[PDB]
Amino acid sequence: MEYTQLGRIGLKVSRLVLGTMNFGPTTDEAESHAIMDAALDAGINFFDTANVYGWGENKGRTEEILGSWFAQGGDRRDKVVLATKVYGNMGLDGPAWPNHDKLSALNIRRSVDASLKRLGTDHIDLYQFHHVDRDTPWDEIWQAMDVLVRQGKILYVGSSNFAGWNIAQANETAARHGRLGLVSEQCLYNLCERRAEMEVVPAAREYGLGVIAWSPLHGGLLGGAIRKEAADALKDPQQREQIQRYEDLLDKHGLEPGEVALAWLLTRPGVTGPIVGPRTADQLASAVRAAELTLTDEVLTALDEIFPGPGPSPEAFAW
Amino acid sequence: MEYTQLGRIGLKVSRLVLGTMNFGPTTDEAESHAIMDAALDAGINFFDTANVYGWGENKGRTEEILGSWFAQGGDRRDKVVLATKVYGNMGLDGPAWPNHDKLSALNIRRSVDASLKRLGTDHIDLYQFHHVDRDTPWDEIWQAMDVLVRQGKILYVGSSNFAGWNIAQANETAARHGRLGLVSEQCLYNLCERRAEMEVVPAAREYGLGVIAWSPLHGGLLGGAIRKEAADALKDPQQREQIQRYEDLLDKHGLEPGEVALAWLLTRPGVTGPIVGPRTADQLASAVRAAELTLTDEVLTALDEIFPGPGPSPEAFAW
Amino acid sequence: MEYTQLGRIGLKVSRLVLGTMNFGPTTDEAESHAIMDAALDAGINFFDTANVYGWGENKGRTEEILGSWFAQGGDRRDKVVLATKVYGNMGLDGPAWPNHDKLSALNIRRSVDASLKRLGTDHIDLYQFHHVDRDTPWDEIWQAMDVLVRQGKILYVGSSNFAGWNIAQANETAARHGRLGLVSEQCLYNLCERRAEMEVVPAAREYGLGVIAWSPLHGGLLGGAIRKEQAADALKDPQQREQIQRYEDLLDKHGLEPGEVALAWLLTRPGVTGPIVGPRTADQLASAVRAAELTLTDEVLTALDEIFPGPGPSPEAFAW
Amino acid sequence: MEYTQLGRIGLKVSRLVLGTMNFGPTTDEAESHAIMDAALDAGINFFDTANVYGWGENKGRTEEILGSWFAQGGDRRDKVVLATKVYGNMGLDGPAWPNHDKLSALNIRRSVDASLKRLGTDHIDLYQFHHVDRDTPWDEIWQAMDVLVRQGKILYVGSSNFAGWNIAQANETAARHGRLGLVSEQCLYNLCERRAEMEVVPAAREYGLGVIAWSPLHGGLLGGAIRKEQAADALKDPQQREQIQRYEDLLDKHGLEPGEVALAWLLTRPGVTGPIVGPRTADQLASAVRAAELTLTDEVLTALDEIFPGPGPSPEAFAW
Amino acid sequence: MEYTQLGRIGLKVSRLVLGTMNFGPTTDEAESHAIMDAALDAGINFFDTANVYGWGENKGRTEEILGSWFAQGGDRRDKVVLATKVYGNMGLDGPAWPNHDKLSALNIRRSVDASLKRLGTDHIDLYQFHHVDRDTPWDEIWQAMDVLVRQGKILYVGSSNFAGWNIAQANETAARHGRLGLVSEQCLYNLCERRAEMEVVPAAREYGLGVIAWSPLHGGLLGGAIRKEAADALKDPQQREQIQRYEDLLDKHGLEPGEVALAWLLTRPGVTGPIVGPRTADQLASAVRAAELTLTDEVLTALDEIFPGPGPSPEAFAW
Amino acid sequence: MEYTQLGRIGLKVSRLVLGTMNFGPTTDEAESHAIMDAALDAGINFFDTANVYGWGENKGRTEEILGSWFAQGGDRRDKVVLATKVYGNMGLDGPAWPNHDKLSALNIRRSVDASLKRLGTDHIDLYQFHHVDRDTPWDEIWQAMDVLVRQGKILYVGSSNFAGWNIAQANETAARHGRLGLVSEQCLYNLCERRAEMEVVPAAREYGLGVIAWSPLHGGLLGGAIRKEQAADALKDPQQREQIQRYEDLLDKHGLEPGEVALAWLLTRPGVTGPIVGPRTADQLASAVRAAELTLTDEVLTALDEIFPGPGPSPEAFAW
Repeated sequence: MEYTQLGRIGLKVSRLVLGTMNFGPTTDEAESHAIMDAALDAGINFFDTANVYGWGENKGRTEEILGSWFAQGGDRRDKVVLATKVYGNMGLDGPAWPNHDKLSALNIRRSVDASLKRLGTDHIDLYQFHHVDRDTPWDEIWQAMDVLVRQGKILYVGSSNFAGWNIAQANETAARHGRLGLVSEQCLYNLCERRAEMEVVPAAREYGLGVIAWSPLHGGLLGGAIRKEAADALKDPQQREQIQRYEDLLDKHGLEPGEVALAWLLTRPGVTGPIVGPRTADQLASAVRAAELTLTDEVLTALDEIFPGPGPSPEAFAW
Repeated sequence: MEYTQLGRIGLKVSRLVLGTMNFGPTTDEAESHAIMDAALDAGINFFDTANVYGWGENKGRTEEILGSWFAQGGDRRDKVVLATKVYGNMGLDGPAWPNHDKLSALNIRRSVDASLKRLGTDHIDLYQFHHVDRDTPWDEIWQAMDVLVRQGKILYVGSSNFAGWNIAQANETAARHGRLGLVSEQCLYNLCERRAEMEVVPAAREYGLGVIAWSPLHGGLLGGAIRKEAADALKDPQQREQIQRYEDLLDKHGLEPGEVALAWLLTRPGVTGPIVGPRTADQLASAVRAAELTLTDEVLTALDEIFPGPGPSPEAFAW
Repeated sequence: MEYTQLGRIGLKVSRLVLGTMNFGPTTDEAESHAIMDAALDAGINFFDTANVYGWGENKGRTEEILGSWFAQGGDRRDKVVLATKVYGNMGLDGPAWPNHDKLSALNIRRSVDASLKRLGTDHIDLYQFHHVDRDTPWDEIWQAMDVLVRQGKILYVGSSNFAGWNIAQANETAARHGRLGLVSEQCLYNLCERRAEMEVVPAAREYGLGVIAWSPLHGGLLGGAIRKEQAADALKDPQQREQIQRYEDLLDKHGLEPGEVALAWLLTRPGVTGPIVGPRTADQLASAVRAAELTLTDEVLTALDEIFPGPGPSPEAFAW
Repeated sequence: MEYTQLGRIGLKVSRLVLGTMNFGPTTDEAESHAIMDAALDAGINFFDTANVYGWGENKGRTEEILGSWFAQGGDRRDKVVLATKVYGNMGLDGPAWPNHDKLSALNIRRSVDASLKRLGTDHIDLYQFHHVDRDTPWDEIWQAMDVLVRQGKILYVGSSNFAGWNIAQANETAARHGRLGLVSEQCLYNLCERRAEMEVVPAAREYGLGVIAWSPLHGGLLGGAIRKEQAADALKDPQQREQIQRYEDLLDKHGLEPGEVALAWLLTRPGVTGPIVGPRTADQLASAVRAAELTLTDEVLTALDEIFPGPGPSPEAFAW
Repeated sequence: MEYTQLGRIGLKVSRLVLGTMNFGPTTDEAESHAIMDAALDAGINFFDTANVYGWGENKGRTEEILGSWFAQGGDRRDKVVLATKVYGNMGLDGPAWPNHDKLSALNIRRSVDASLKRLGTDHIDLYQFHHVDRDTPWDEIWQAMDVLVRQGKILYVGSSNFAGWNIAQANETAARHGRLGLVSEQCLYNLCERRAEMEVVPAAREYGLGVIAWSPLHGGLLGGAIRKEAADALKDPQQREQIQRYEDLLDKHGLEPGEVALAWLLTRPGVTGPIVGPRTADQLASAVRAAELTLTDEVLTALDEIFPGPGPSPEAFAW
Repeated sequence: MEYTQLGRIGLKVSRLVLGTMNFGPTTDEAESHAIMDAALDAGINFFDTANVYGWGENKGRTEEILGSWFAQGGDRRDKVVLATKVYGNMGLDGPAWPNHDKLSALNIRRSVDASLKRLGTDHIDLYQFHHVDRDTPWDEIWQAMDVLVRQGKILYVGSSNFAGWNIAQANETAARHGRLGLVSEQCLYNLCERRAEMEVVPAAREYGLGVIAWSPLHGGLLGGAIRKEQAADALKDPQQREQIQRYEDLLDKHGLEPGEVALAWLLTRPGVTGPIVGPRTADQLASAVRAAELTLTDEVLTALDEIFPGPGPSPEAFAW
């Protein structure tokens, strides 16, 4: 297993991040536990979840399944970097009750307390905003997070679905009073969708955040979706031809589209690694092979032809 | 129900603030509980109280009635923005024992502890000074409030009955060391009394505080006090004629004086909204209609004729 | 002559401030010079001017008259705490060309250069904002003013016609980065108009600004206006004349001059450095000097306060 | 003429910005001067230039033309908010000698001295970075710029062609030590190219920068380019011509000029101070003045938005 | 009873400070309790003690006697401003074990914990250094005190037996990071010993500290020590004549030397008031009369003749 | 010649400080110049003056004598650490005109310009406050002094006749915004007057100021005053003469000069940079040079301390 520092900080993480979103809705408690044990034995120490994972009136379940996993002992809690999230509505879907979503100090206080209980642990390692909230100022947010830090209930703060300027404003606000700022950003980044390269990844790299790519197969579409007979891209013939060129290229070189989508992300400057969400032990073994896979300059070249990136702003749209 | 951000912060509040001052002296526990339930169902999430509410040797009772309301469950505590106050003497009326009123770190420590117990909650959402105390410096006050913030016992700090310069000094002191300053000011503001417009509301707006108007009917006087046969204004014929012109104008347009007093405040720049203190469910329904009521430019114009405002300083008295 | 510190700072000033706005429109150069020499002789060291003084097409004239006064030598410049002002349109009366009034760093730069030229001096001691500009941020303003301090062109910064909250915001912003903030506020304050008490004077006292009262006789109304019917609009209102009448009558009984009393009153108010004495002749100065030696009895102060009630500090003024 | 504050600061500017890049390559000195006088007459006070303007072996010429304009007197320098730029190679076209482009403190020093000489003025009002330099730190850049502020050589600092995150990093660094940060960003923004909306315009609004739109007609494409086939590459692409065709057709129906509409549109966007009007003759100015008096209906704005969809703010633009 | 702000802070204190040093060694528990009750009824709210009070192997006893007083209820703890001290050796007299005296963060942590237990309260209102410790830096000291402040265990910090420069250095260090600095200094100050006037009281006044005078009768010597037939001053005939002139002056005007020693201190600029240590209820009544006593300019004048002060530095020794 | 750092700073100075107050009142220009050349020759690099030196109608004369000394060239200005002072009234003896003494930014500006003119130099190395001014705030004072540092007119700032708490307040205020604080305190300190030990010398040592002792022979009393009866008021008091007698007698026994011993004693005190040697002739300098080569035995130090007991540090001096 390949390890790297999470951005500028002292924390060492596996380049694969184990996503837990299938634990509950798709994978049952017992199967989830076995996959997490297999993850540890493959050397994956970095586990990502969220309070909303489980969905519907079952939001929280994924966190509970990790909770019951830790309760078995054998150093499970101790050896994992536990990441969860705050922002999402945890009541019934539809318009949230005021301050029961987003990033007010009020919502942060209630969300973390429920998360800690469901996870059956006294501390979260990495507590991440699930989305930017432009209506809450950073002196309010950092107040909330620092309370938790001084109580020993979180160690690190991270982001998800931010613009680059939000990363800068966040970390500058934090540094002003000596606080450790965001240590990571979780952004949608894959061959089909590369606009994170304009400003999100440049900012993250400037401010020493780890970059974690979610939806690394663009919702399946990069996992061989044509060979097996997301959906909206297959109807548009422009994008369909793009994936067809993709699959044809990978047949020729004898590589799995699932695996290269992940290995490609592992080559991008600033990327810590992708989130992999296996529903089974065999989907996990396949992610581990993708982490080992070396892609040639020739393949790297042709992927860029099919899947061109926009470049950094302002060059992407000006000069 | 109309919602707005409380000044610059991430907290979302109903434009009506439910005042609780009648709960105890006028309205019994059981009736108070029903009014708070009706408030929630109308979408009011912002509840205001104070340690002194109850009065006499019954100070604290209002807080206790909210305490017993929360103890019923059904997500009552969770969905309310709970505001209370510190400053007032909680012993027998007359000269307070030293440091048993005002804003010393000593009085803040003892007042919050008693408030938390009476409210049967481990945290207050918005803890407000009831009045400025010019004898306590802001490094002392912010020490006290920050202790509470870091213990998780309060989230936000607000003010009541401050001058504009006190808001500036407060928030500047707070920002110097990274602390979130005042988020709201509760001031006496209504058609009859508009001197808050000179400096209090300008300062509040400059520093991103929500503005909350108390005594919105000027102690009844704007609620149709002539038609029904505060008192001191009715004897002075100058002010009497003012209200007479008011009531006559509102007959003509077919509007309730109770309702327009509130809707007028909802039009003023910087005003979050009025505090409404119903003693019954029907007084609450009437406040909700006032929140919906649109006042015409024509009516707005004539109210300003009858009830002229002083404008901002220094223009109000110089140029 | 009574001296005091200007607020919290090390500068000592006469409790009488020499205002110069009549120099040019009313009093010519040579007569203006005589008054300024008489002010020195009486020990008044604090001279207040403005770029706009002169009026109409002659804005700048007052500054020029001080400049020609200094050009005579004789320790004049050296003895005087020279104050002037920025904010006002120095062009044709009417709407200013953009950035040719108000408190942008652009207008500050151009306004101070023209003031230094007319005053024929290399430095202003107290450079004051004539009015608040709510569209200009304090980091902008303190940038402009700190450039001037570092070049030696000004020493101290003051205000005029601010709200209390503007004073706090100014001085907090300055202090965050080591800078000396506002040292003085020049506010409208006299027996008739007392609303500076609500928040302006409280804020100034808290931040240690001197408080300088302009229009100390309320435009002549407190200077024996009724007796000298042998301000215009005030005497037409019945209720306001009533108020002045009682004033004039009370001073008759006690054998006191209305002109001196209005200034002596201000000298009793907490945090008040002193009034602006704006002379047109040698008489205003001597009158003010007599005002400053006057001791008003508690009975007279009491009666004055019944006639001329004040609002008190806010929030109590309008609430509790 | 419509005025606004430049972002959060005290400086008032016309919503039309006079761009000068045609002065020299297209329009000669005397004709350039006529346009600048016509701009004053229309109340435009905000003039934008650059050191590189002039082109090729004549880089510097535009600055010189403004300098000769100011040398005529008549309140010209005093009325104008003068903006110019640094970053660009002022030598032979081709790879610059090291530190003779970009934003090192070394190039800033030399570039500003040459600009002040060509402009025949002792100060620039708004000194702007022409492009982001990712190899120069903000403590270096703010050192260089603060030297200039303290000497009186510039008042305000602006950017051009920055990312949103560069704006935040700049202004946070400034504010940490009291300094006034960027006051304006000059970004490429028009109906055809709307990606400034993703992060640049959001960041500018948050930090209170003015937003100045350059290439407001997308290099002439939005100025009636099809009808005037009696930008080059755009008309060759079928899909893009389709887009312009619908534009021209829609404006036919409503009786509106393409040239005026492209600017009026920008005047509706949140946080946009105004477009760069770059005249070659007196016509561009008058056209822009008409653009600024235009009220576009919600129906026209709606239709424009169907033809010319924007990305919206990031992260929603590419995710949720 | 006369009340005043304690220096610049919001805390209001009686001008008499009740010293407790006799409670234990001289006055028994029960008599001490009655004196503290009489103090409350006279309006004295400000009570001073120390961990070492009790002396010998009985150090701590005085704190315990206050502890048992509070345990009776009737709002005793609530209405008192409780002051104690840290610095002194609490083991056997002689050379202290290292870090068992002075002001290391180690000694502060152990001293406060023992003090809180003996006092049977969860917080001290005013925690005072008993002496300057020039070997401990202010970043260490303020660390220690801020820990306690954020835990809610102390409110305010004060000093005792400091030089003026130590007050300045202390408060400047505190303000640098937003912390409330020293609020009071307890110094030896009385008619016989006025060198506190050189720099200690000037500094205290500049930095808004209350000034509290200990040994206000110079160890008895100003309490009519000649009439009744400290001791070392009576043998020196120079000082003896000084007190003789004192007693003769006070016979003439018909005043008690005990009472004027205290009233004189209440006239000095910057002085909050004296510490009074009654051993009986009647010594307390006498202190209360001294607080009421007005001294004439004539008497003030002659006291200054007999007991000249050195003036401020540098004028006291240069110009 | 013995050298040391001035307190915590990088400046090296002779342990003997050349005081110049006799230059003018006692010693004329030409003789003054000879002493200053002899000081250089002995390796004394630290020269102390004041604006007020000269006395009465001749205040400024000492500064002028140094100026004419420097005008001779020969590396004189370059070799010397030049110190002078501000605070004192430079006008007619009597109550100063307001702001013409003390430490307002106004008096600092005027006082330094006049000092630079009389000294015929463009910079002062160590500019010292002659006395504490309790009515002037440290943000005011550090403003004035930082203007001068940035223009190159002074390098270092020192004090004279401060309390310990004034030193701490000064240096804490400076350090809050990066500024170098006081580097030296000049206090009255000799065998007879030892109260600087209570708090002034402790504070200076804590903040790393040099300590310069003025009046090191207590106005001549420690210079063999009794033997040279062949300070005036001291010899009249029986108890004080007793003290000096024992001093003179003890030095007889040990074969030591009173004049040299009083200075050598100061050279032993912790934190003392050195005494002010103020010469009227070449003799004071040579005497001081001999003082600095003297080693006083522990027996002599012990006896000196019995005769001349000190207070020790406060709080122990008056309490415990």
